[PDB]
Amino acid sequence: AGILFEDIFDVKDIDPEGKKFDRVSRLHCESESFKMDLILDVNIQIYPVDLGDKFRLVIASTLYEDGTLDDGEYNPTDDRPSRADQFEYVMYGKVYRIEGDETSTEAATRLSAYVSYGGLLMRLQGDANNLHGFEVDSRVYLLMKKLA
Amino acid sequence: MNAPPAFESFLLFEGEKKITINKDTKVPNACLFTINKEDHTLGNIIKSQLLKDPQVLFAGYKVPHPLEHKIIIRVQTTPDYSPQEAFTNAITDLISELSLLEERFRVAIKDKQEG
Amino acid sequence: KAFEKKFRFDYTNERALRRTLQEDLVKDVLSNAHIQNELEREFERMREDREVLRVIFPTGDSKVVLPCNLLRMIWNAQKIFHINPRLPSDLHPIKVV
Amino acid sequence: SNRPVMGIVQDTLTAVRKFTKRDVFLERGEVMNLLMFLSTWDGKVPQPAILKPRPLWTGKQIFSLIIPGHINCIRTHSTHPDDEDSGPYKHISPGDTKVVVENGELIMGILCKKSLGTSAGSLVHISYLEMGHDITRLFYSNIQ
Amino acid sequence: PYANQPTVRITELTDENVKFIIENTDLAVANSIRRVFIAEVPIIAIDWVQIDANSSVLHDEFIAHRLGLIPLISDDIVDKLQYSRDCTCEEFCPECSVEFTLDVRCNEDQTRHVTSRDLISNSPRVIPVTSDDILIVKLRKGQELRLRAYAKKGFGKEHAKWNPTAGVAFEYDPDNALRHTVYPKPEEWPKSEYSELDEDESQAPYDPNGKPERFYYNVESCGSLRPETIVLSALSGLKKKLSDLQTQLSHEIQSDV
Amino acid sequence: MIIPVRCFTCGKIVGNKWEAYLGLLQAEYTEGDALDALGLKRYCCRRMLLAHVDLIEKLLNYAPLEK
Ligand SMILES: [Zn+2]
Ligand SMILES: [Zn+2]
Repeated sequence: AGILFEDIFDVKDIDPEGKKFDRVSRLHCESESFKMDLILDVNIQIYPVDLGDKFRLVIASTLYEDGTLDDGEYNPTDDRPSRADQFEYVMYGKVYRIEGDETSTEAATRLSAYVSYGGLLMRLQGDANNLHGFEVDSRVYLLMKKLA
Repeated sequence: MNAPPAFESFLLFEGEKKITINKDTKVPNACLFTINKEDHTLGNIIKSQLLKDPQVLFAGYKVPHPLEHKIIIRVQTTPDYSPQEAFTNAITDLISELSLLEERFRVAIKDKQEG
Repeated sequence: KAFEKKFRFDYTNERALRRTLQEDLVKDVLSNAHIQNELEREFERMREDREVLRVIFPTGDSKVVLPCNLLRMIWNAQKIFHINPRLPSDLHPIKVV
Repeated sequence: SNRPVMGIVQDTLTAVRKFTKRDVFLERGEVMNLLMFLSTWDGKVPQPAILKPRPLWTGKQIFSLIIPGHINCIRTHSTHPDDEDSGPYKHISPGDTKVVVENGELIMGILCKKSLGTSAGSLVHISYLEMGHDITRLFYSNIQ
Repeated sequence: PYANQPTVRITELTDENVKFIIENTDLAVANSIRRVFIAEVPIIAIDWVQIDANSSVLHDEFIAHRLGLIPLISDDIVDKLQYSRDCTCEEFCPECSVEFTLDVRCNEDQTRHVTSRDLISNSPRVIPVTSDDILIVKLRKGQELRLRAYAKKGFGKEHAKWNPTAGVAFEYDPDNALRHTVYPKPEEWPKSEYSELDEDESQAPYDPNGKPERFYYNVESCGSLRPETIVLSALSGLKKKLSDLQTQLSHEIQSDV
Repeated sequence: MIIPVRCFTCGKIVGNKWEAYLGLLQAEYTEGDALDALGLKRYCCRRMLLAHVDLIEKLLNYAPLEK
């Protein structure tokens, strides 16, 4: 297993305010089902993306997904654990901040997950029931694949 | 008065070894090659050729100081594949590539004149 | 009002304590009157320090020069020990005092 | 003035500013070439920010290796507007302004004289006050 | 883990210029071939100059500098000749050097131009590129210049006098498809002479999967070496350097093991 | 002083092209046309003759030290 979040998002915006980065665009996405707001920075020339694109986003602690730590190292000879390669676009980063709506006595009902993918950021807002798997300073893999 | 002679970029006087092999203790199966009296002409070639090897995990070259004529090449390979063997294979690969390129270029030159 | 809201350590709520402090320490804080008395003494001393600061620093200039950066070092302690803000702490406030 | 006199100046500062932006993606060979100039590198290549379709490290990701030990510092880029802190995207920084370094890793933000330069609370100042003189000297040389 | 197979197409071949394209090879290979074109190609140039009488208005080392930069036909015997350092004889010998003698005195009132044609060599195979005339110094009536020079074998690393080539043009990806350089305004950049796209568009679309290949060359000789022999000698010299590296590496491996 | 051989930037032979350049300027051609006729394409070579000043003629006016 080793899965943290699985959903299909809808690209509603690309350039809300303006374009600040040539090779990197910001995806403002809304989710089906869980109703999970998403903001994500995606390399453009490497992985083109347009408005109204069905893409399946997966958050995973490890790529192997059989339940073993990846020790955070890049080795091209790592084929033998049968890496999850069903996705076109794969990122790697860490959670740097998790915000919430809790106020003293009351618990948080909506959480925001902030992940830095080595410089590219994503914000993920939604109900805490499915977002509690995120922990600060924890390694995260982003998996991306367009849908028809 | 402090200008070094012209033959300090390629010539080896007594004492220097052309290539020096030092192991790297920081990571397994990594080596450091120190090539004396050489420049980017050989270092970039070696770096590019080594990256073609699927068994090479790390490969690169550097000049510690341009006023000195030295190259440090660091090669890291997968287990059961010595980096020295990788360097030897890269050099032999380059020999074959250069011989084949010269052969084809000579054929093309001969074809161009009266052809 | 904000000074008290931020520095009083109101233990009467009994629900915020369960969320910020560990469940074991909440009963110790609430039951023992010595804990509450020492915490109120700490707050009174901090109020006296606030009055001293307001005497020392008119014009309300909070930028001061001090040897060790307490905020950065607290943040370093958070990162070194993998402190999770989302979870209640085991740190007893009287041990802090 | 309890500030560092020494900072990243001239070519290195401009190239850091250009190098740290999000758009900077470096191929495998470029990353290997850059890493050998790191005197404090442990010899372990970090996992690239992008793994598929092709491996691509980022300027911040490589710069995080230069940061010595575990340094925590927060700065703001020169172009950082004052609207970001008030409204939303305070921690998202749409222009990639501000600077956050956690656990000796450049989480986000673009570096400039406000971060690597000679100013109170600069990243190099934090490195000196936290690690020491030798480690900060190595940090300077590695950056350069 | 093995060589890709490069192919060569030659577009233009003259006595002064060679235009060829190397396909299916690494960027570093093409770059080092270009670097060896300038640096590592052996060539014969004047290095040892002795002046007996010099009444010209140019000082002795000025004339020696001008002489050393005069190209010498090295098409054939540059391989036969040996470096003076490696030569067995002390000083200079015919197996390690070529002797040049110049003896000019201006007697007529009209100024006499001392040119490369005045250089007299012991061997007919090396001529200072005179099958106009490279000017050395101008002599007024009453001025005299007599000197003896020896030409050595060297390459571009030592001194630029041993550069066998003029400006070596190197170019890859003329239509910017790899985005190795990003034009802030692509429309104002002139298209390369090797461009493969129509005038309407500026650059080729980005190619994420591409790598530098099909390196366009234009090697212009100085006349000392024929421009095809420049490339042949460059390939041979680079192969020899790599083979020497192989020998030293093998010796080190046996010694260390 | 005198026209220097081996244009500095690339090394192309320009030491033999000064007299021909002067003749071309003297008879018909403009400077650009003369440089094109001499085969000096790269501007590094064209600035080599174009900017040259022949002080060698001025130095030849004085009588030699030895007759
Ligand atoms: Zn000899
Ligand atoms: Zn030129």
